[PDB]
Amino acid sequence: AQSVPYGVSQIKAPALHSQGYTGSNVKVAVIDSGIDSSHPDLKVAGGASMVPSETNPFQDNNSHGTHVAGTVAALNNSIGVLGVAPSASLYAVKVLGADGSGQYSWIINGIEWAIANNMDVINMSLGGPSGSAALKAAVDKAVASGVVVVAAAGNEGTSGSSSTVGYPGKYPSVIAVGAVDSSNQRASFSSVGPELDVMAPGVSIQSTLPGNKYGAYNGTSMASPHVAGAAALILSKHPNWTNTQVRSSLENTTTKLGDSFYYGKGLINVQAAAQHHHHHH
Amino acid sequence: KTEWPELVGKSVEEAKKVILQDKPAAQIIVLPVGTIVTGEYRIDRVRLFVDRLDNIAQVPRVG
Ligand SMILES: [Ca+2]
Ligand code: NA
Repeated sequence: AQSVPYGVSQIKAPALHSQGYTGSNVKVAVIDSGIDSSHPDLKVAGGASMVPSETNPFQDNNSHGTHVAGTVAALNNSIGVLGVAPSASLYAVKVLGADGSGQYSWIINGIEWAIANNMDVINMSLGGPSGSAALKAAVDKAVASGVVVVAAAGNEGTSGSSSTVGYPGKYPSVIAVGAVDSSNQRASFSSVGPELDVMAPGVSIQSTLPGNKYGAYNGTSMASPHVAGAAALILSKHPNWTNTQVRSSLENTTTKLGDSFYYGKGLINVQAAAQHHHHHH
Repeated sequence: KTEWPELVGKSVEEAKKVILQDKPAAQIIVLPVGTIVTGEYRIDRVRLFVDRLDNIAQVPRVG
């Protein structure tokens, strides 16, 4: 039997599924450590590796990209978990090696590949404390080209009045996602700042792991693909909506939580986002 | 203890020694400063970001 992880229910993805919308024909690039394409609860449609010493994007030597992919798009069947957008066309864009790290140029090359290959959504469950001009230009180019770009806010917690959101989440063109638990409480590690845009579940999130396994991970890395998967659901119901419109639909229909410094606009609600008329619940 | 600001500018060797006294089961990974990394939270992990001289270039923290 398949299980629906709590976070998929919490963002109201089953309401889209019951309307008949599951992300079909939407192309989502998981820009990350690879995706294990042999997992029976994932279908990987394509991809490319930008990591010089790990040339196979369908081999995930870390596990992180596989877990993130399962939250976006684990298949709807009688096994494992159910993804937010279980019919999405999933692309493994490997820019991180086994140790979880990548050079800025590798991430940028992955973003460029996504643009050249007409991806509809990019998820980046990754970041660092400093930006670069070339990084900002790559994310700005993807957004100018029509791509919805979603990233983890970072796990830097609080630091008085200072923002702790990492890059590329911290750029205005990217939707930065923080983490809440099943009670809608912000996770203590979740980054904060005026750049925090929305929140999604990021505590004890069950998903796919390499070698046909499953497990619970924590992080804004886990929250980001709820929002990337939500963007795919929205585009499957409204295939002509632009990235501008998908982004506003998610922002304008959150359930507001606390102060925006800590919670942004609140928890995403993809049922409300995918209606024509938007308001907060 | 979950952050070590006093270790910035020390050698990676001294940082490892100090962190393992405070947190003996720590999983320490050394990475170049200015790389991009996965955004998952691992309570057992301490990443150490080093400059090209192998000195600590960013405050080590659990995660
Ligand atoms: Ca399944
Ligand atoms: Na942003």
